[PDB]
Amino acid sequence: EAPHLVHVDAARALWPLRRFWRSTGFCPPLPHSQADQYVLSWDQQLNLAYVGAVPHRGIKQVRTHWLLELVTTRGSTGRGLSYNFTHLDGYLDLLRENQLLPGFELMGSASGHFTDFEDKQQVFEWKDLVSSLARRYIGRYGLAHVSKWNFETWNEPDHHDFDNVSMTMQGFLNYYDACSEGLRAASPALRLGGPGDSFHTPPRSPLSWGLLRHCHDGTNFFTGEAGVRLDYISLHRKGARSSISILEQEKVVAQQIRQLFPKFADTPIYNDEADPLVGWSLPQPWRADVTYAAMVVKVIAQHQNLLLANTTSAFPYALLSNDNAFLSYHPHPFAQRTLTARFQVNNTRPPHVQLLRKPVLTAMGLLALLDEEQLWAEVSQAGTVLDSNHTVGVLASAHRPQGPADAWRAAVLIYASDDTRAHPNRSVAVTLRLRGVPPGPGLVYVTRYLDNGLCSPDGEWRRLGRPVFPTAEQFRRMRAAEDPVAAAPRPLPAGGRLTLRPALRLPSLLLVHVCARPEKPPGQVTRLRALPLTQGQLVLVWSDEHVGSKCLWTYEIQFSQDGKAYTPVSRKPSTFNLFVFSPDTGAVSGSYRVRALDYWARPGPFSDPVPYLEVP
Ligand SMILES: *[C@@H]1O[C@H](CO)[C@@H](O[C@@H]2O[C@H](CO)[C@@H](O[C@@H]3O[C@H](CO[C@H]4O[C@H](CO[C@H]5O[C@H](CO)[C@@H](O)[C@H](O)[C@@H]5O[C@H]5O[C@H](CO)[C@@H](O)[C@H](O)[C@@H]5O)[C@@H](O)[C@H](O[C@H]5O[C@H](CO)[C@@H](O)[C@H](O)[C@@H]5O[C@H]5O[C@H](CO)[C@@H](O)[C@H](O)[C@@H]5O)[C@@H]4O)[C@@H](O)[C@H](O[C@H]4O[C@H](CO)[C@@H](O)[C@H](O)[C@@H]4O[C@H]4O[C@H](CO)[C@@H](O)[C@H](O)[C@@H]4O)[C@@H]3O)[C@H](O)[C@H]2NC(C)=O)[C@H](O)[C@H]1NC(C)=O
Ligand SMILES: *[C@@H]1O[C@H](CO)[C@@H](O[C@@H]2O[C@H](CO)[C@@H](O)[C@H](O)[C@H]2NC(C)=O)[C@H](O)[C@H]1NC(C)=O
Ligand SMILES: *[C@@H]1O[C@H](CO)[C@@H](O)[C@H](O)[C@H]1NC(C)=O
Ligand SMILES: [Cl-]
Repeated sequence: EAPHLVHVDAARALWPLRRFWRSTGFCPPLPHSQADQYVLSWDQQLNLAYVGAVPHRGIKQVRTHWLLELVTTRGSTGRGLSYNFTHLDGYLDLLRENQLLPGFELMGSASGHFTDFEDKQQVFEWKDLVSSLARRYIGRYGLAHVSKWNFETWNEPDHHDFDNVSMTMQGFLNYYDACSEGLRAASPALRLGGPGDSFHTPPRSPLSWGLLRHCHDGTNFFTGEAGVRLDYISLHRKGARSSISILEQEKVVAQQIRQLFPKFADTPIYNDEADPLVGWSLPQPWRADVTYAAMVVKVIAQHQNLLLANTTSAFPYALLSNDNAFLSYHPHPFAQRTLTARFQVNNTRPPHVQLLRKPVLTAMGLLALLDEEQLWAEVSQAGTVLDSNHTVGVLASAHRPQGPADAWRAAVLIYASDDTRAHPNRSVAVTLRLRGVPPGPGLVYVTRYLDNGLCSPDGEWRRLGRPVFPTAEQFRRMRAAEDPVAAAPRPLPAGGRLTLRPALRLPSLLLVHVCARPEKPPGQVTRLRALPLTQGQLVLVWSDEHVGSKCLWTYEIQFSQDGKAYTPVSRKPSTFNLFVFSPDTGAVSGSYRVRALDYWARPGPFSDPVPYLEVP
């Protein structure tokens, strides 16, 4: 078989490249009124630390169901009604602590107070609850912050998961007007969209189409004004194992909306559950490893190249979210649709929890390296040009430099993916010809590579015999496979051109990073935290907000016990903003500090030191 040729032209920055995929989401389990226990548990604290640690704000939003089950009430409609926001504060603070935003679905019953969206008193109360919420979080976080949040309707109104709430077609419309007026009363600057459903062919999905008809033509329950604002339209379409099918289904719904509701011609569209396959909890081997990670990249490449890049349609697609922040269950720690693999290690005194970063999470780190301009690229095989609707594709970006702490970069991400199918004995020959690299000081390139043989913690877990309660040693062995294989910085050839011939597996991901040397070294690591795991172990997590350049080789972690000299912690190169520290001696009490190391072996300054004393 002829090699796949991938040509990238760094002299042709074509149009902006938006990072429209920086979202995840989850649903707490039953009973929903106990969402607080799932959402504020140590598991979730760890889980969100991992979501937030993807570098360069690679994941921004966490679309969370049943947020309003986190609010309780005192009194009643008649004698005076009060809200207790404590558990909601807890969860929202937890997101903020990890630099994440909620996908704020206005979903739940405030501990069973709201039962009927056609009851006029209830609709008026809802409006005030929504204003109270917004005003509260505007005061707690600032208007600039909260006005970044995608407030959204109840999830999947056409799927009837309303617990004991009666939400008719009319009810849903009243509920919507209360949301819209509730938020508007707090501030006209806040964003609301919906309905978050399939938009199946009419007469199906009637609440969804209903909502659009209501906002476009109906009358506001409170003001009586014609038309109600709708800032974005969110749909769900999953691929039933096909990547390109997600896009095909989207184009069909977008077309129907464009024709039926002209006022909505420019209204941004979200697919905020854009998963390969419906049913997060169904174990699938491909969800465990690079198969799913490469498919996630493939789906994003298809959106960028076949939808956003230009088109006849040029339809206003703004967000894609893989709904994958759920926590996994025994006996399927790795094979559920989750960013992390959860191990409830019950045999320690006391029981504890460990998470492993799955390849899909790691791949979000690769997408995070993409910069703000798209470069011209073209994939071909035997002289035939292949668009991203094929097993091999590419996404290539460039960065226009600003300060002395910055310089030109190109990021080239290549995927080899047959959707949900792995091909363990296939090898795909690729010839990458990058040309038109502008001249610049100290031009180097670094490669990062993911496949199932080298970077699958699931694979390592199976090689160890799938231990249900892995040992500390066995966890170390599993984690050694979390990061891509990194190759040390190499100078670019003379002349402006780079050509590589990597052999890709199916699936695999390859990121080729080309950087010119910024004048100044990296910035400081901030917000370092040390969180207990169990006797002998902790997780370090930090922020890269002030680090500056994306041309990072690793973070150097240093440890000092007894005021004694700081000593580097030996480990794989990694740009992930979190590390599980589990030394063989078990010695973890002391101080820690972390700094960025760039592609030219320059350090940024150390974080403030962080004391840690193990409670015995
Ligand atoms: C170390 O210690 C750990 C504790 O610290 C131990 O941890 C425990 O491990 C167990 C695994 O061994 C876990 O048990 C398993 O739990 C899961 C999840 O349970 C929860 O979620 C369920 C699903 O909720 C979704 O769906 C509903 C709608 O149906 C929604 O309302 C939810 O919002 C949610 O929706 C999202 O997700 C779905 C996908 O599921 C999406 O489709 C949606 O769109 C959303 O995104 C939920 O149903 C469960 O609710 C039950 O339990 C509640 C109390 O916890 C209770 O209040 C509820 O009424 C309900 O109770 C009934 O059922 C349970 C049994 O589940 C009974 O005990 C109880 O008496 C009631 O009858 C819950 O909220 C769960 O799915 C698993 O169940 C499957 O497998 C077992 C067999 O193992 C069967 O019992 C089940 O019927 C079910 O069947 C599977 O297989 C069937 C055929 O085989 C087939 O029908 C399916 O294929 C199906 O998969 C397990 O029960 C336990 O959760 C976990 N504990 C904790 C705290 O984490 C750990 O085990 C230990 N380690 C070791 C090694 O010992
Ligand atoms: C992506 O490629 C697939 C695979 O070739 C295309 O699927 C075919 O589309 C044609 C219409 O031009 C149908 O006649 C075939 O039935 C489809 N494939 C089957 C059955 O495997 C698909 O059209 C392409 N999609 C996009 C958006 O380019
Ligand atoms: C709000 O609820 C929490 C959690 O149950 C509780 O600890 C707190 O005291 C409550 N506040 C009031 C005023 O009741
Ligand atoms: Cl999936």
